[PDB]
Amino acid sequence: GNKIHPIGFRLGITRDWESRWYAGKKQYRHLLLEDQRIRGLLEKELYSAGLARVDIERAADNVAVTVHVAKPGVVIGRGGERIRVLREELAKLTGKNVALNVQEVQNPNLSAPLVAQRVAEQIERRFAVRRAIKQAVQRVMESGAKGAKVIVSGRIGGAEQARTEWAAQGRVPLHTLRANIDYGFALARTTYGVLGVKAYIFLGEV
RNA sequence: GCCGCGGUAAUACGGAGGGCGCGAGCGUUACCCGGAUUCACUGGGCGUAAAGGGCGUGUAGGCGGCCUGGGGCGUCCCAUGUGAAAGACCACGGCUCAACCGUGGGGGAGCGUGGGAUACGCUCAGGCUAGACGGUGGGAGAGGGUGGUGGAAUUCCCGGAGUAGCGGUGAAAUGCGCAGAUACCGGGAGGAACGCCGAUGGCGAAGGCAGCCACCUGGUCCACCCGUGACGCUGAGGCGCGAAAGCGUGGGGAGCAAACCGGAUUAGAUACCCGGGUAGUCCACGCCCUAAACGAUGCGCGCUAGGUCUCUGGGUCUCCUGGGGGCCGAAGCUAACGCGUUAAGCGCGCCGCCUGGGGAGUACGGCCGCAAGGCUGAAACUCAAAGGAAUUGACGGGGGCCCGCACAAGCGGUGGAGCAUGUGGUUUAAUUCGAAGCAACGCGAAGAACCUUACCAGGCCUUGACAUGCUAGGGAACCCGGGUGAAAGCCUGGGGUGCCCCGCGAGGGGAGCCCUAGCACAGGUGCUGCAUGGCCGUCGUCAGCUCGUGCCGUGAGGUGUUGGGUUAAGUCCCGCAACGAGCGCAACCCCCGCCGUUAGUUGCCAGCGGUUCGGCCGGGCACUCUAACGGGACUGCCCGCGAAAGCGGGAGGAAGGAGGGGACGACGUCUGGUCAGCAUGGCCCUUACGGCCUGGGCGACACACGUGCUACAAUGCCCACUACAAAGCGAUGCCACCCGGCAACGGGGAGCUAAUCGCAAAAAGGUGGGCCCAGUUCGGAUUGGGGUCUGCAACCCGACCCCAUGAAGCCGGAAUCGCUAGUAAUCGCGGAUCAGCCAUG
Ligand SMILES: [Mg+2]
Ligand SMILES: [Mg+2]
Ligand SMILES: [Mg+2]
Ligand SMILES: [Mg+2]
Ligand SMILES: [Mg+2]
Ligand SMILES: [Mg+2]
Ligand SMILES: [Mg+2]
Ligand SMILES: [Mg+2]
Ligand SMILES: [Mg+2]
Ligand SMILES: [Mg+2]
Ligand SMILES: [Mg+2]
Ligand SMILES: [Mg+2]
Ligand SMILES: [Mg+2]
Ligand SMILES: [Mg+2]
Ligand SMILES: [Mg+2]
Ligand SMILES: [Mg+2]
Ligand SMILES: [Mg+2]
Ligand SMILES: [Mg+2]
Ligand SMILES: [Mg+2]
Ligand SMILES: [Mg+2]
Ligand SMILES: [Mg+2]
Ligand SMILES: [Mg+2]
Ligand SMILES: [Mg+2]
Ligand SMILES: [Mg+2]
Ligand SMILES: [Mg+2]
Ligand SMILES: [Mg+2]
Ligand SMILES: [Mg+2]
Ligand SMILES: [Mg+2]
Repeated sequence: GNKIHPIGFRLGITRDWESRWYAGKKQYRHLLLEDQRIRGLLEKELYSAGLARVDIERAADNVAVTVHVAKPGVVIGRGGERIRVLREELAKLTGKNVALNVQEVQNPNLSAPLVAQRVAEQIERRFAVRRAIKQAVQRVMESGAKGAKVIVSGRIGGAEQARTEWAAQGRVPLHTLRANIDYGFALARTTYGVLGVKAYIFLGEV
């Protein structure tokens, strides 16, 4: 057990807060809680799309919600009827009355959370783990970026023994509180147990 | 069949499905050949894996230089006879094919006879000298045997001199000394070995061999080319030689020393250590014959780079030529290590020997011995190995280097006591569960009176305290009373249905919902963290772990990452078949150090006038502070050591060589922790391992330990007065101020959503004074009694106030802990959880 979360270790600099807004004292908790709820819905729904991150800004009964996807068309929908149900379904949950934006992902092949879920899926589809991995890695590696690295839990293949798979190219400096490394964790339910998927992606500098 | 497969995911057991193979057959068992170059003629081996005979002498035998000529045995060639048939090969043919059978055809090694060749081998004769042996002359030598002399030292005896201890050991003791030892001087007897030279050397067939001297004797090397003329190399059997030990007869016996006698160490010592002591070690003759008898490498001969050191002879002599010993190395060899003209290379001759480990060098037979034993030397059985060299790593009571409060130096403490808190044991109806060496034990639990709580008893509910959905039925939302009850819950009573569609309307249908019943199912802190994610601990904040390309190597891998130096560091320098790069190290980030800019409802007579002199008001942002940005140390500067890095010192400076401290914890280790945070695979429970409730339990003890607090006192303790802080906290809260009460605190009550109100006095400190060394104005436990507050409730189990009681305790056994600075020690204040609170954490 080691290696702090590269994100939170960088929250001060090269990386920000998924929920930026103020309050406190007697609202925070209630308000904060409110966030887990949305993120709750957006995640169980906009999956097949590529939920990458969920920014949530606030200014008193006026939330933001800016879902990050790779295939925004799925979030949107036919002509945009589904961004009507979600946007509306979100209210039946929070009467705060908020909007909902959707920013496409510039080559999801560079979004940790995605580079992982990608892998995740493959695993659940019973795909050689060692490959999906080496595969994903090269992808990132091959789509710009100066460094990538994917890690997969144990039971790789339903092995009776809890193993670990590696693979990783370029530079990936988790200690350099400046590097600006994207992180992401994909869980992998499976007939033989649960497998965790970690993906780091290193982009430029500042 | 070999390797193995099965201990709760088995492609290796059993069945199913499927699939491959082969098909009137397919498997099996046994035996022969093959694979097996694993008896090797074709086609192997012996330095370390199994394998060189301990050495020599030499018999049978095998092998044999150069030239010419006879034979022409081998050998080769031609002819021919034989080589029946069947089978085999081939062509053709018959039974519808084939199998099977018929016809014809081919070849055959060997052997007989005839003829031919004559290179090579055999034989014969003749001749030579390049092998070998002899001769001439020279050299070195611990080669051997015989006799004899020499000095040192040791022990024993005699004399002198001289004491009280000597000797011995990790310490000791036995032992020896006042019948005087040891230690010193002199003299005498005896045995054994033989210093320095001496060596990395010599000689010998091996074993083995060193004081010197003489004598008898072996071998050997060189120079000369003088003599013989192939006379040669090997060598089964035989014979002889053969360390030490042991054996026989006899002598000798100084020292040493099996056995044995005591001493000591040890849990026990028939052992390592110590003091004695026999065989023995010694010599003679006789016997034994083994050995890591090792170069672990048979003998001889020819051939294939060098260099370097060394012994010995010749030499036109620090150069070349011969013999011997070592080192390093060409080609080559080798599994590698390594070997390499002192080959483990290239070749030829001959000899010995191996053919998996264990059983066995054992059993039996035989030969040999005085005996101990020796040489020759199996199998049954059994196991899949035994094994060799080298690579990585780990480990060592191995070594060099080197870090960390790791040790030491030092300060305070723990182990003693009272208490607090955790843990074990005891125990209990239950005292829920986990954590266990460091890396469990005030740890999860930043808060157990109920709740929490998962345990225990008792009462009680079952689609349930929770999620989506189905079938039949009544009524449906929901709100308010009553009875039994500890509560839960069970039983039960009355207000009250609208919502959409169709219908004059009664009324019917139908959506969200409630309830009985059946169902899918909830739920489970119920096992498994050796099925897992997740997160954490830990070696380690240690300085390391790797990758690419190239190079080395059959290969595993090595090289770079080692080496010298430097560093907090695989940090940096220089070197180097490596050149780089990644993860880590560093830097980036935060807080504290000086400074500036920005901003002043913080702050100040600092500058000014008014004052209820409390900066209160005017006013001003200077200073303080506030919080943002930014500057600033880089060994940059000077001296000096160094190749360089880097190191010592100095200067300016708030700050110096990473300015202090954070945050940050590599590839990996441990089947490390957690299925009780959460997640999830499998197993298990579903009138119950589900759920509610009250009460109890998680809080007991006569015990032990851990982590703590408070002390045992006057470098103190009590009272009065009075001074300086930081960091946090506060609406369903912090509470100034007054009165009340000794007080806890109650009642009234202002300000504050808070740099500019409150929690707050900070305490140690300072000032006056008291106590006066005593269990004492030290210590506060325990207990009695009263009382306040929180909370529905404080018996089991709260905190607090007041009086009374005032205990253990006079500084802690073995052992053990933290800390290198603003740290340790010491003194308070704050917060999280939290009604309150056992926080001395
Ligand atoms: Mg054969
Ligand atoms: Mg062989
Ligand atoms: Mg001849
Ligand atoms: Mg003939
Ligand atoms: Mg015939
Ligand atoms: Mg002749
Ligand atoms: Mg002689
Ligand atoms: Mg001979
Ligand atoms: Mg003898
Ligand atoms: Mg004798
Ligand atoms: Mg004697
Ligand atoms: Mg051998
Ligand atoms: Mg000469
Ligand atoms: Mg020589
Ligand atoms: Mg060599
Ligand atoms: Mg070579
Ligand atoms: Mg023997
Ligand atoms: Mg016998
Ligand atoms: Mg051996
Ligand atoms: Mg070995
Ligand atoms: Mg230190
Ligand atoms: Mg010490
Ligand atoms: Mg104690
Ligand atoms: Mg330095
Ligand atoms: Mg370091
Ligand atoms: Mg760092
Ligand atoms: Mg375990
Ligand atoms: Mg407890």
